[PDB]
Amino acid sequence: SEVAHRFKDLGEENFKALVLIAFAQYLQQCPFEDHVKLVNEVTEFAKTCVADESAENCDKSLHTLFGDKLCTVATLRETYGEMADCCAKQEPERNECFLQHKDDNPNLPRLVRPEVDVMCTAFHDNEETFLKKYLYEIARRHPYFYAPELLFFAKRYKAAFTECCQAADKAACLLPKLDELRDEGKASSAKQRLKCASLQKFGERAFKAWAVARLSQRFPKAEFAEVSKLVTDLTKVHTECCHGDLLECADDRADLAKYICENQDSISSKLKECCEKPLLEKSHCIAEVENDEMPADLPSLAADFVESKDVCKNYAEAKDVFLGMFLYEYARRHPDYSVVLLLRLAKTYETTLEKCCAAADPHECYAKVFDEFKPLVEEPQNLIKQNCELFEQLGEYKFQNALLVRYTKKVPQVSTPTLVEVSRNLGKVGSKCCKHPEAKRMPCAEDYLSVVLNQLCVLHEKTPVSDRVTKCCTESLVNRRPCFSALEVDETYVPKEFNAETFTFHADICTLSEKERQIKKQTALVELVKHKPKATKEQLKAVMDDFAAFVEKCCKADDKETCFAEEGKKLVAASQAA
Ligand SMILES: OC[C@H]1O[C@H](O)[C@H](O)[C@@H](O)[C@@H]1O
Repeated sequence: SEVAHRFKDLGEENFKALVLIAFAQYLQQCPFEDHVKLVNEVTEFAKTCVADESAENCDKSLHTLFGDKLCTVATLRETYGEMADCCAKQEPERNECFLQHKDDNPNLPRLVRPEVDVMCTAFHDNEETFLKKYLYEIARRHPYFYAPELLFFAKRYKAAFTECCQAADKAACLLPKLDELRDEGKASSAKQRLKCASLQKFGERAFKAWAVARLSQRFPKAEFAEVSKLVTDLTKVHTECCHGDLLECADDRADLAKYICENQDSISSKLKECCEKPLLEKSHCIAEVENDEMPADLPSLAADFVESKDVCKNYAEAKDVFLGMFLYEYARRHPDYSVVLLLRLAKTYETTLEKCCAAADPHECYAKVFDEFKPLVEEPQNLIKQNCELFEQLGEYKFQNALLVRYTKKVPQVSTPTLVEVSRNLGKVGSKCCKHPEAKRMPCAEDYLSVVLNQLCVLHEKTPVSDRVTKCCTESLVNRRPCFSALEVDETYVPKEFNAETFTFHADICTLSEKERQIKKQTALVELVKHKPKATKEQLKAVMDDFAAFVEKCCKADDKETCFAEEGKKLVAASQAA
């Protein structure tokens, strides 16, 4: 009995939370009460199966159990609809139908959070319900969230409410903490979102390589066989999580932590404190842990990978292990290299041996492989230093606007809200990365940009509009950033006529958070660039300043939104001209 097994290992509290997540990610439109009903029914059934593994139905697949349980609700169509596709299917075509229907941008209310007293009132009232509702809302808005890590979020959320609904000042306590969690939430969601796209669109060989690269950077004293074994396990975990199998994913993640913590000596000397932690922190910790120190004596690659004969024989005899090995060996030596870079290098090596070992003088044409690495290392470095340079003059917000123009120019067809979200997360690289010394700049930055471009890739995927986005997103995961880089303003694109709509604002702008005000400015800038990509000196900065000044005047005009509408016909015309 699999469900009974997943009960025992996980315990009831984590069991229930995981189950709930699974339902809200499968059916994001569904109200809270229905999923709760479904969870308790599943827990109730699972308990009997721990009571007797021969009890009727306990032998069935988690998929069948969850699917059946789901279909008692999904079939109601003019309310749901296309999940009544899936309900008329049988396993395993149904599970895939559920997965294939995940929505990275579902038309759901953005959650405004109410005032603190009320929130604290809700927590003390029934704190189990409050937590469940927290999971419910995040999971359905992020159907690919690293489900085990979402438990950890819930844990810290609960700790914020337990502490903060006790002090002198509720809001001063809690609101900062909820913000730090909303910040990490977004990043964590996007991090996992890329892992699932590696697996789903490029297959496990691609993921495995990514893994070897990254774990070798992290665990460089560890031998290749130890790395391979962690890599097999890490992949099994993510493969399960990206596929909706949350239960096994949590269970296999705990096991992976047990394993790692018992073998610290073969692995890294930084695990000390992660391994002292409780179950959830423990995994979270490991995943976040800084690189171990490099083995001080390390021999040059050349001996076994260029100078040697048997290069071609090893290549052919065992290509996957030989290539893993190159990548491990080169990875452990360059924690100052982004993972996308190192996989780029390793693809370059392969292709070279490919063509070279097609024997005329193999030992010759592949003698200068490392020669091809030169340009590949330099392209990122220059862009990183340069964009960090541009950021220092500008700061985060002004750095965001520059990107906004850059990428809207690049791919003008992409929805406005998408551009704004993407460019702002793109600008957030400067804050996270340029702070660092060059030792840490490139991984930080180019790896971060993978995450953010992958966001643009999936958001755009839902309703495709620009052939250059689709092309860069399909082409090759490893190449995505360069692909977007090499792109320049679009000639094909027929500039947008013009809207009075899109440049008249309303008096609600005078009371918005600095955050929301930025987003509104940016939204208008995109729309601007969309109207005039070809032409765009400083003439954009003139227009944006003409907007900001009408906004200064109109927010101090104190009337009933009148100059927003009066000066709102005035200036719409004026900006097409200037
Ligand atoms: O991909 C994230 C993972 O990284 C770590 O190496 C551990 O494998 C795991 O517990 C964590 O989830």
